[PDB]
Amino acid sequence: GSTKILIYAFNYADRMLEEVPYLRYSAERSLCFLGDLRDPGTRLVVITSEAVDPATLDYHLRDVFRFDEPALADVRRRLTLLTPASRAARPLDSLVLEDEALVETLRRAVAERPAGTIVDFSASPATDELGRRTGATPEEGDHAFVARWGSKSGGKEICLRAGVAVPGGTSEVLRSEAEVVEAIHRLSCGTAAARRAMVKLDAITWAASIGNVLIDRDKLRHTGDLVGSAEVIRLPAEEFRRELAEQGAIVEEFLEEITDSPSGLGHIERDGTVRVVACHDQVLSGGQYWGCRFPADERWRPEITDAVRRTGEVLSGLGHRGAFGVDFVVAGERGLLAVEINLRKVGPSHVVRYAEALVGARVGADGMLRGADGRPVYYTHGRLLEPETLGKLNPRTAVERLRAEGLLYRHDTGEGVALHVLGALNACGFVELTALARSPEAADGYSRAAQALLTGPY
Ligand SMILES: Nc1ncnc2[nH]cnc12
Repeated sequence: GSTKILIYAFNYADRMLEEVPYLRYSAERSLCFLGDLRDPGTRLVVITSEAVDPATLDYHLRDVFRFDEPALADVRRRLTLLTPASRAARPLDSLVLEDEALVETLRRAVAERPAGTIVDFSASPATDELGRRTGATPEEGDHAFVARWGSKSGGKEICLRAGVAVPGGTSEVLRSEAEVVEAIHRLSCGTAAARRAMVKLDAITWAASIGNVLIDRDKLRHTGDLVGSAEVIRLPAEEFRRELAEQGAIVEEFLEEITDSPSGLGHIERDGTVRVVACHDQVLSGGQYWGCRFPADERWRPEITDAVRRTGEVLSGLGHRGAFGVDFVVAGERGLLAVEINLRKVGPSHVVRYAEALVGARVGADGMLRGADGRPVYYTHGRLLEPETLGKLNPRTAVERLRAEGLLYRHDTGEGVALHVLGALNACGFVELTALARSPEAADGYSRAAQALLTGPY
């Protein structure tokens, strides 16, 4: 007997939730986990800031996970969908916590079963609290540890230990502007049209590209002040300063010529067993990761895998259980350098789950997914937001459109298109789409077709 409780709240996004609006519908991502209901024992609870739409659920059941009609009723019986009483735009976990009754219910559910697991994006105070107060152990909670080691500096240190190539820099916090300046002027330079330095605020709260601040050294050498020579600062200066004071930053060289930005995804079992889950080729694309592709490029896939494994081992030693992410850059002829470490699930993870479900099989060998017949599988995954055109659709409508023009993934052919986060369609005009084909080009084409279908009238 298992009980699993799904709260895929984006907690590390304190600002973005109040900006990018389709975020409230983020939790829907968790619907990739329904595969678990294949075990007669597993019981799932889904929590979203906004109610999952019956249509979406139906799609997932039939056209995604391909449940046989006999068992389907049973599967449905072992699934519950719940919404916090708060409809304020805040991290989902927090909202859940605030609803005492909901928490109580969750606890009761957990008790009812042998085993409790909480399924989350990043480990957070709120998630930890929930775990404590419900008797479910977060699958990816461990807040203090995360704080310690998912930080920029910590990540860098881990990378170094692993023997994974990092960009030239220290792994040392810089609690003052002077320190930062010193760090900047003590670097690797290297021939660069516009030689640059980058200061990355150490906290994990600042994940991705809000913390990272970039200064061209020329400007500095003339004017002593950090925020006088900032070529890219996305923080209110004052706030940045405060962060520096209180949490600080770490100093890394800005690699100029970037061709690809691959990603590596790792899982530690509780017995330390590290698994290379997958490798993709993310495309920062303004950092909003408007998507990604699988598998990674043939050249650096194998290389990446080994690196990931090493990192995983290191993390296990350190004592991290759950899931880790390594973000990379490819720097002209200089090669491949690990830039980020993430102590949390990452975008690709959820996509990968869905992909696996579609295929019917797990990632495969040590790398590269393959269908029943053994033939390789390639997917393209994109976030698309078009208030204008998509805001006209509802989940059901979209699904039927996909079915009509034979765009929807069919299991008999082994190629097509599956959507995610369908609830955002009507409300924010947002959707994820993933496209699977026999060749990557084919997959891309399919994706394009889908886009065309959905972002036009009819
Ligand atoms: N050193 C670096 N140069 C350029 N972009 C980066 N993103 C993260 N680290 C970077």
